[PDB]
Amino acid sequence: AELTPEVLTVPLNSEGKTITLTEKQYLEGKRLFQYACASCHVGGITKTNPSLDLRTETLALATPPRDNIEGLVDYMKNPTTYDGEQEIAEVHPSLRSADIFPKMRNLTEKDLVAIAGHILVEPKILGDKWGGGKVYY
Amino acid sequence: ANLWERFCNWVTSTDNRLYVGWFGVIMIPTLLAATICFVIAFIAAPPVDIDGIREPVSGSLLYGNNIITGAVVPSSNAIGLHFYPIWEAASLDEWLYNGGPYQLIIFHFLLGASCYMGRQWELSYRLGMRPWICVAYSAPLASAFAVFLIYPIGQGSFSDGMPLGISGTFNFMIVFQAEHNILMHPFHQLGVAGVFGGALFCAMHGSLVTSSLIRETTETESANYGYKFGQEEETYNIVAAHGYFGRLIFQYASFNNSRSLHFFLAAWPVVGVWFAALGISTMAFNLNGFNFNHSVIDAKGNVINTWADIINRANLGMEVMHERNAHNFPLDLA
Amino acid sequence: SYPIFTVRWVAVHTLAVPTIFFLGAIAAMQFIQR
Amino acid sequence: TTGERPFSDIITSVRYWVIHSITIPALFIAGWLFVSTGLAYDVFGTPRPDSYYAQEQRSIPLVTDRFEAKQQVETFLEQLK
Amino acid sequence: ERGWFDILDDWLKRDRFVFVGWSGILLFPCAYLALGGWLTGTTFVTSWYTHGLASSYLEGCNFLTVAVSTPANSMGHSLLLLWGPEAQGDFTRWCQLGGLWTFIALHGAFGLIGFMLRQFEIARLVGVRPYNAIAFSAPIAVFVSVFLIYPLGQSSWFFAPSFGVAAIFRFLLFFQGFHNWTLNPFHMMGVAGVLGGALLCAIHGATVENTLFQDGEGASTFRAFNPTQAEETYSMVTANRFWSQIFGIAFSNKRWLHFFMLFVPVTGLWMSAIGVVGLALNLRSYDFISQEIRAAEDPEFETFYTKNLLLNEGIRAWMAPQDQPHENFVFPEEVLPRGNAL
Amino acid sequence: ATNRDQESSGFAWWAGNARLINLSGKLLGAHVAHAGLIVFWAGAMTLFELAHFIPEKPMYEQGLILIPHIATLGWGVGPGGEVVDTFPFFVVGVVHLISSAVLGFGGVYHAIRGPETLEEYSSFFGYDWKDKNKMTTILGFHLIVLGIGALLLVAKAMFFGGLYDTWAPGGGDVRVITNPTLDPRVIFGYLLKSPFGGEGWIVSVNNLEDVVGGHIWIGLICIAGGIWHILTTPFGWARRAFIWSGEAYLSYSLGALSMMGFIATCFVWFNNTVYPSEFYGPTGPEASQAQAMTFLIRDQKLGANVGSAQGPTGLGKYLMRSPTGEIIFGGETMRFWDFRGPWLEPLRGPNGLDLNKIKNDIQPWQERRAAEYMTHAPLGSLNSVGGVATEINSVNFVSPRSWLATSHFVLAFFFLVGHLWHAGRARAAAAGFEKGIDRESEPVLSMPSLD
Ligand code: CLA
Ligand code: CLA
Ligand code: CLA
Ligand code: CLA
Ligand code: CLA
Ligand code: HEC
Ligand SMILES: CC1=C(/C=C/C(C)=C/C=C/C(C)=C/C=C/C=C(C)/C=C/C=C(C)/C=C/C2=C(C)CCCC2(C)C)C(C)(C)CCC1
Ligand SMILES: CC1=C(/C=C/C(C)=C/C=C/C(C)=C/C=C/C=C(C)/C=C/C=C(C)/C=C/C2=C(C)CCCC2(C)C)C(C)(C)CCC1
Ligand SMILES: CC1=C(/C=C/C(C)=C/C=C/C(C)=C/C=C/C=C(C)/C=C/C=C(C)/C=C/C2=C(C)CCCC2(C)C)C(C)(C)CCC1
Ligand SMILES: [Cl-]
Repeated sequence: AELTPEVLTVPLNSEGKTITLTEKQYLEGKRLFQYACASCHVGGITKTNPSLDLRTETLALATPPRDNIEGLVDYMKNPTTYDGEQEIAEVHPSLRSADIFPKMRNLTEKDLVAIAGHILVEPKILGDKWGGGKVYY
Repeated sequence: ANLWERFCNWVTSTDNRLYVGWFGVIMIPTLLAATICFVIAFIAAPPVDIDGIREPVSGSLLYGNNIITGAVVPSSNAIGLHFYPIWEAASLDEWLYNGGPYQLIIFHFLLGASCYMGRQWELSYRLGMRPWICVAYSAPLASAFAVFLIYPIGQGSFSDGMPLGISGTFNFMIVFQAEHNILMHPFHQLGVAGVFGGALFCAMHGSLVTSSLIRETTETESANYGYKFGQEEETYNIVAAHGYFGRLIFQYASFNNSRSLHFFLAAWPVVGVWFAALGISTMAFNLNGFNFNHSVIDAKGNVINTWADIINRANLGMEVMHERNAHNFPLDLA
Repeated sequence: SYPIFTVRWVAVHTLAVPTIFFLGAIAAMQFIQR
Repeated sequence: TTGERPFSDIITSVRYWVIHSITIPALFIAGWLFVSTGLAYDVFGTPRPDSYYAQEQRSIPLVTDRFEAKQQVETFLEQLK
Repeated sequence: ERGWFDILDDWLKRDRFVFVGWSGILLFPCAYLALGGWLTGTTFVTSWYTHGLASSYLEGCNFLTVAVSTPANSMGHSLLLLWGPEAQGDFTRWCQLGGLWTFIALHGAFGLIGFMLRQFEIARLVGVRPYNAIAFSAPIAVFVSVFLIYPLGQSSWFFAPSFGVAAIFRFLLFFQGFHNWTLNPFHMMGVAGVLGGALLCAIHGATVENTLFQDGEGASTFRAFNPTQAEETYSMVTANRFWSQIFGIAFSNKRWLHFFMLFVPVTGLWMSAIGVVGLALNLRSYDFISQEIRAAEDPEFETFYTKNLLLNEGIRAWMAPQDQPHENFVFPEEVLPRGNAL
Repeated sequence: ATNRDQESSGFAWWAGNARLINLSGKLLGAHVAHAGLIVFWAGAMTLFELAHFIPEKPMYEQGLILIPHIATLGWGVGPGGEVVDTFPFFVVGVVHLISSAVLGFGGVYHAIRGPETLEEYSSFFGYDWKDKNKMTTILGFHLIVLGIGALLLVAKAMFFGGLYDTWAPGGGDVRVITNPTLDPRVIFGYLLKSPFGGEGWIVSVNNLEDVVGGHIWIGLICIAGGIWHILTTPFGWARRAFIWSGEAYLSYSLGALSMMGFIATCFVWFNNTVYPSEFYGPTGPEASQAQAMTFLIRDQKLGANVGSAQGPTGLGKYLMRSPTGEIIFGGETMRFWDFRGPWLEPLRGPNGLDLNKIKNDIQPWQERRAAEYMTHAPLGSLNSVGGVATEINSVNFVSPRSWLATSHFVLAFFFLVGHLWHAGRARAAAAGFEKGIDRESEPVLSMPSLD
């Protein structure tokens, strides 16, 4: 088995447009996710709130939908609760709250795409292991 | 010859059947206290709420235990590292429920056994010996400190100290493996080399010396009568032992200096047990064994399991079941 | 004065020869990428 | 002593090092090439990073019969496209 | 009669750097092949088709996680000869099927026989009593009972220990979860013999080193000893008084002392081997029936015995699907035993 | 080759540094060369840390142990411990590195070029181990130096910028210490506190006024005793209690260092005042309390009444009582209720955690701080995989508190063994039987039998 362009092709937006990432983007996304996110999201779960994971099925039923590049990039700028009702920048890392989450200060737009791409590709590789927790270790 | 000098000369006298000495002045009352409480508690103490969740565990013989399952149960998790002498309880009944006896036993034992180490130094001084037998004893002593004192300090509670029992020991070992992966820690691995190596060299030395005993007896008597206590001459031929073992391996892998041979016998298990002790004491601060979970990844990124990942599955089963009613939040951080 | 090819010579080389070959093989593995 | 030449004698002799400054790196390089040419994989039957699984399967090719085990492995090896 | 047999005998027993002997004909090929098979397998050979595991340096494992793994459960107790009906002479298939495991275990067994024949052979030539060989019976009893009898009682070689560091750790943990082996009094005696052996080793070495006679002037006491001196290099009398006054009792017979140092670790290993023979048949010391009757009926009765069984049940349920892939265990999340929260 | 083989000196090569015992000039070189090694490491390790330092990451995510020591002194950091200027880190590194060359130079000179003994050369720098007056005078010099060292910390705190104060109102900041605690009941009362839970002996010091004032007392005490030991000579009761030899003096110091290493281990593990969690990461107790706090916050937002939620055991799922009545977090963290920290104390009332403050006054910066500390608990593997032993690879993290505590326990342990080794040997050598028992004079043969 190999990391092919089919694996690296993910939804760009909600209207069905796809984008194909390079291997370099995927690997940059993995590194940046470890840098900025894995301390709470290792393996696709959420240590400070295990009810919400990063499975694509969970992302698809968020409001607005987060199962695509644009939704995830927007989430990293201005995160909301799962129902979209509240803005949680003050307690979740984002570009809007880079002053209080200093690791977000040196992330560029291109970085957000790569992180987003990593989150969407990894479940295609790991299956249930992504977002599944210790049961699937 | 005043009364203080008379007392000092009796304390330090080399003619007592058991040497007392100044270390013995502390050792004797503390070991008596710990021994007497241990025996009474092992037989008759009521169940103890080890984990502070009002779930008392029965450790004594009269409450349904045999020799293998019985234990003096560590003191309550609600106490943590607080000092809990008898006079801090409102009653003996309170003190027993909360595992008071455990604290009294280990604090007196650790004191007495540290003084037992000083006493080994002390008598060697009075008899004209070299002084380092106590250094050898520091290795088992350090190990007792690790499981009764250091690990409680790092984890914040005497309730995670090792219980005073056979099955309680095993429980401690299993939970330790779940939370620190001690099998994958090089200091425990050095410890295993210490005790396996010590057993190997023990049988080695014994078999070699026994194989080269000089014929002094007939076949109808024990060869042991061929040695007489205090005789000037050696009782075995070290040249013959060396000639056998040097040919078993090769000449230069075999000792011919009894002093350096006996030093090696001393150093190998002592050093190994120091590392085992230091393993417990550093995993007390959560610097754990090697973690190779999901270390091997294929080209696509599938996880390729190793034996380390199978160990992890075992450790998870221990993790999720230990103290089944004691955790309310998802991370067992201590 | 001394011989060159003894039993000891054979024993040394049945161990030493594969060792060096294996260390070269394992050194090469450190550069394999997935 | 048993009559062989002392080791300290041998390994401080120029002739020892003239011979072994060649034989030792030659073996090391032979070992390196056994791996770098990929021959080690094929001799012992060990998967490369891209041959543990087929592209979409996630099941182990576990051997399950005693006497047709050889054929089972060969079948698993075909299915790698 | 000085025929070819006697001339061969002469050559085999020459006093050379590495003694050979008649035992060497068995010992040297079998030891070398067992060791070469372990290094070959841990460097190059996979466990993918037998266990679903990577297990060689070639695959990315390190010194702790490489192994020569046992064959697939479906091989049963097959000898797995290279020319047998499973591999059919194919060296590559043989490696993939686990042939190296029986190769190492069987050449190792005969290697161990050869080493003990060597101890007898050399002892008879030098003129010493054969107590070193008798002591080596304990490592042989361990090897034979753990690596041969135990899997022979189970379903297949698959459940034997695999030859590797982390693989042996898995073996330890399997024995706790499935056999409750810490509870077994034959293991307990083995622990006593091993830890007591280590104790005797340390205490006798430290006693000798700290009751030495001053037989030289240097601060390094090692030089003041000569292998052919007749006198004891340390004081048995002072050692006896020290321990009598520290501990209550002491050795007074130096021949007993050294026989005891043989006796203790040898007897321990032999006891542990007997318990493992029982585990070959699952004849475990798993439970105390009296504890279980009480605990079934009285949900307030709790001991460290019942606590450990819960840990064992976790081990079994969480490791069995990955550790026994041929069984095809599918345990949905909802059946997995779990405490609160964790 | 004076005393440079086993025949002349009586010591084998593996005890070769024992050949230096009565060669004060070479012994001076050994000590100065070694001090240069210490100062070398301090300077070089700091530069390494600086080169590898990303200011946007918390220090404790970057494997730093020296920069946190500098930041704690008030250099390079501002409000909340944010790094504002890495130049002071550079200076501290460079100056130690340059100095080590001077020390290395003197050490190499005295070791191999200068006079092997100093007694012929200078009676002021020469010494005899058995000279109790000279030994206490050298001791007194070094106590005066140590006392000046303690007063330098006071000077920094009171006159040269202050110290980083994790407790400072507004989230932690550098603060000048204007009123250091001088009341000796407070300073010396720390020394008489129990070392057990909820008391913590001197490890419990929790405010900079007490830290600065204690260094004032220590500085004066060291300078006084330094003068005292220059002017006096050991009294008769002290003469009869001790062994007076080079090896004996070494063994007392090994004992002293072992004890200090064990204290340092507990200081860095428990104290979050002179080891601020902003720089070192949260303590073990801290991260455990932070998990309880985090899920109390989450569940309360979903509508739970956390004061009255009964957990499976019958104890509160979120809150319960300590054995003396205080309201504390529940679950297994009940053992950690002695934890105090700036992010948590605003919720504390006279009776412990206050349910009205919990319902109404939890600020988003507290939820941020508890989520950060819960996810940076000091747990991790030897190969720096962060978290519990069953966690998967992803997070490259071991807390600095674990690194500092484990290393100093190991060092303290071996220094206790060294004390036993050298104290036992010093006693035997003074009495004359460290090389074995005299055959013609075996003491046990002149004693009555035991039975
Ligand atoms: C911190 C570690 C340390 C230090 C400072 C010393 C210091 C000393 N040792 Mg000890 N020793 C040590 C560790 C150390 N040792 C260890 C680990 C061992 C076991 C191997 C020993 C075993 C040992 C023995 C057996 C002996 C000593 C002796 C000595 C003394 C004389 C050495 C000499 O004359 O060599 C001369 C060597 C040279 C001239 C070669 C080069 C040496 C120089 C110093 C190298 C410096 C390089 C450096 C980078 C240059 C920087 C210069 C720059 C700053 C301008 C000296 C005071 C001797 C002694 O006691 O004499 C009375 C002695 O016999 N040592
Ligand atoms: C300030 C601390 C200090 C000082 C100044 C001394 C000084 C001395 N010691 Mg003592 N000792 C100490 C602490 C100290 N010791 C400690 C903490 C221990 C416990 C382990 C000892 C245990 C000890 C013993 C058992 C003996 C001495 C002896 C001596 C004397 C000869 C030492 C020598 O030449 O070693 C030479 C140095 C070596 C041979 C090198 C040792 C190599 C070490 C083990 C490497 C450690 C590994 C390293 C930390 C990391 C790995 C490195 C690797 C990756 C490259 C000398 C007076 C001897 C004596 O009694 O003389 C009177 C002696 O027999 N010491
Ligand atoms: C107080 C001592 C101390 C502490 C707490 C730390 C802590 C740290 N170091 Mg530092 N460091 C130190 C001393 C220390 N170091 C020394 C002496 C050197 C020069 C060799 C360094 C040079 C250094 C570098 C170059 C780096 C670090 C890094 C780090 C971080 C990662 C450590 C790691 O992964 O270890 C791995 C664990 C080991 C290597 C285990 C060693 C086991 C030893 C050999 C056992 C010894 C036991 C005992 C001493 C011997 C007794 C023998 C007996 C016979 C008596 C961590 C914060 C890394 C970092 O993140 O930088 C930002 C990094 O790159 N350190
Ligand atoms: C504690 C360390 C120490 C001690 C006790 C000595 C002692 C001695 N040295 Mg050595 N030396 C040292 C370190 C030390 N030195 C260092 C670091 C170097 C490199 C700079 C040298 C290089 C050196 C040389 C080249 C010579 C000596 C000589 C001497 C002898 C005569 C010196 C004298 O009378 O000066 C009189 C006192 C002064 C001149 C006062 C100097 C004040 C200093 C320079 C200012 C700093 C003071 C302050 C306390 C420093 C704090 C440093 C701290 C931060 C670490 C004397 C035995 C001489 C000798 O051996 O004769 C044969 C000699 O020729 N030393
Ligand atoms: C490194 C620092 C240092 C060292 C090595 C010494 C060494 C010495 N001092 Mg000096 N001293 C010092 C600093 C030091 N002093 C300072 C800073 C001062 C000013 C306060 C003094 C003031 C002083 C006086 C007034 C005297 C000495 C004396 C002595 C000599 C006898 C020491 C003794 O018997 O202690 C043994 C310790 C005791 C007997 C204390 C009582 C025993 C208790 C119960 C032990 C408790 C241990 C326990 C674990 C403590 C834990 C911590 C605790 C605080 C809770 C010895 C040479 C004596 C002397 O001969 O003068 C010339 C003497 O009369 N010193
Ligand atoms: C702990 C301090 C966190 C860090 C660091 C990161 N995330 Fe997070 N995330 C966290 C929580 C507590 C939650 C739930 C928030 C809520 O109350 O709704 C989340 C949620 C997300 C989501 C939404 C998941 C969903 O199923 O809808 C996403 C997509 C997400 N987080 C992404 C993300 C990224 C990309 C991060 C690194 C920049 C990151 N998170 C860090 C906790 C924490
Ligand atoms: C199997 C088989 C066989 C055989 C083979 C062989 C015989 C092989 C051999 C092999 C070998 C013979 C190999 C070897 C190798 C080696 C190695 C691989 C080593 C390494 C080492 C190291 C790595 C080291 C390390 C260390 C240590 C350990 C300690 C000290 C220090 C150091 C670090 C150095 C045959 C063909 C018959 C048949 C088929 C099968
Ligand atoms: C005696 C002796 C010894 C020891 C010795 C020693 C210990 C020495 C030391 C030494 C030392 C201790 C040295 C040091 C040196 C130093 C130096 C030489 C430095 C330099 C520096 C520099 C040059 C810098 C630079 C820089 C800058 C300025 C900036 C930044 C960057 C850089 C870094 C580049 C021994 C053991 C061997 C043995 C014999 C005897
Ligand atoms: C800084 C500081 C502080 C303070 C501190 C102090 C004030 C300290 C003090 C300290 C001290 C003040 C200490 C002391 C110590 C002591 C000791 C440690 C002792 C010892 C002793 C000994 C060891 C002895 C011995 C002996 C005996 C017993 C018998 C006879 C003989 C002899 C001598 C051997 C505080 C906390 C506030 C805060 C923080 C900072
Ligand atoms: Cl909990």
